[PDB]
Amino acid sequence: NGIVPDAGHQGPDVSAVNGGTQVINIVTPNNEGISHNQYQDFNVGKPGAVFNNALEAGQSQLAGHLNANSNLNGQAASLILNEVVSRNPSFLLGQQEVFGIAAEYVLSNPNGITCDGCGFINTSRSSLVVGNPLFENGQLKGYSTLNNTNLLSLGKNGLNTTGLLDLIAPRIDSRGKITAAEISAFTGQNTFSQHFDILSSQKPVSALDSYFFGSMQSGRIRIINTAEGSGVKL
Amino acid sequence: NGIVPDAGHQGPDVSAVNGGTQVINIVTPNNEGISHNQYQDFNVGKPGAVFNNALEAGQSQLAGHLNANSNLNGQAASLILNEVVSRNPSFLLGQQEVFGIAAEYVLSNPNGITCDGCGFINTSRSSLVVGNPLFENGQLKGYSTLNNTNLLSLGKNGLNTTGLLDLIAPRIDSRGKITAAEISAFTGQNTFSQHFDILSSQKPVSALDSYFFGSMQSGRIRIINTAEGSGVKL
Repeated sequence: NGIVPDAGHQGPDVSAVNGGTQVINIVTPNNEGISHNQYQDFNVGKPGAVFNNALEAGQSQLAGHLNANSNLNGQAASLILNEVVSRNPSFLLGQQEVFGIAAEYVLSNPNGITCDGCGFINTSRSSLVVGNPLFENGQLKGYSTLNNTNLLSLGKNGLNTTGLLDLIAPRIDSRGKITAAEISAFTGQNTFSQHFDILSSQKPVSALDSYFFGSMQSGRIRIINTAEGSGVKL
Repeated sequence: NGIVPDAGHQGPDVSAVNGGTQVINIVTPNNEGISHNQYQDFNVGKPGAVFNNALEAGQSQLAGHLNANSNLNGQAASLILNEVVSRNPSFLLGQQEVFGIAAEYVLSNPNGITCDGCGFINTSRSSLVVGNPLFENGQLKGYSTLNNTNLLSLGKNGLNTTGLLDLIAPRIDSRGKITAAEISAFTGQNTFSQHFDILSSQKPVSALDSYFFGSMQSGRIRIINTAEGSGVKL
């Protein structure tokens, strides 16, 4: 029970198959294609987790055979946005798979996110955001790390994906191998568009220092730090 | 005598002022604005070096009062390209200043470049290239690190500039603080345009691994590695 959905309209259906792998029947996407899922707790263990973004039955890598997700009503998500709405931080200790149609993935948790041996399957882009999504008039407008000093931590067992990776947080502390098609890390207290264009920045009350130990196995790495003064240590 | 010009038409006039600071009266720019300077040896010590890109007399930061560079014939360089044509590697242990009109700066040395406490004054962009410039029909076409396995080393005393910085080499080993408006590092065996667009890449015969210790004090960092397999260690 690492993943606990919110009790309201944006809480997805969450269950487990034998062996403990979590299966999330994501909520119906809006007209922009965004499935906005809210959680009281979001954690993934070694058994992993599967997001059902399928319009037809078939074979998932981590959870066996699954039906189509009835919640989709015939249109798959373009973006699976997972938002933790409580004060609980997230720990990602295994693989997350999008079953069915490949999608963009976001986990937002302003309380902190820790990856250690996590990874992403069948995602075009995966973004970890220690911050909150911003909505206006029911549409996703972007994200915010303003007034937040919490950490995106990546542990010794690293993070792997064949897709694009975004790491968005007030500060990042990475100690393992990050493997991705491209890595984009954006640190500081910022607001962002839906596509992680930086729209504004503010100077933190005290330093927000980020640390990258370990390695990065990617053909394209970008690190953008807006906290004037604060550093990027390697 | 850290800097020794080539004896031919692209060798600039090199001298020293009291205290040992080197002064380079760069060669006449071509119609594109490129002053292409060739050297048998190019090294900078603690006293530093000043490139005279001035159309009028005035005060340099490192070498006192200087006349205009008569070699310019009334048009300053847009790019000061310094090319080592021998087998000697380069050591940069102090500041390099463009006196007069701010310009882009390039040092190319396919034998290796080591920075340790080096820096750049009055440059819009400074690029260190462990590789060769490419010319066709007398015009600069870009740069090459093909078939080269040599190192761009940055030592414990680091590198500072208020301008843009490019680090171009088969491999980079950095152990100090790099301070720049933006840092772009491109590793592997590549060809480049004049503006460091990657045009081609080849897989090295054996691994070309790069290492970034220390820190990077810059709002925008990009690291592009084309050596398929080889890593970026932090």
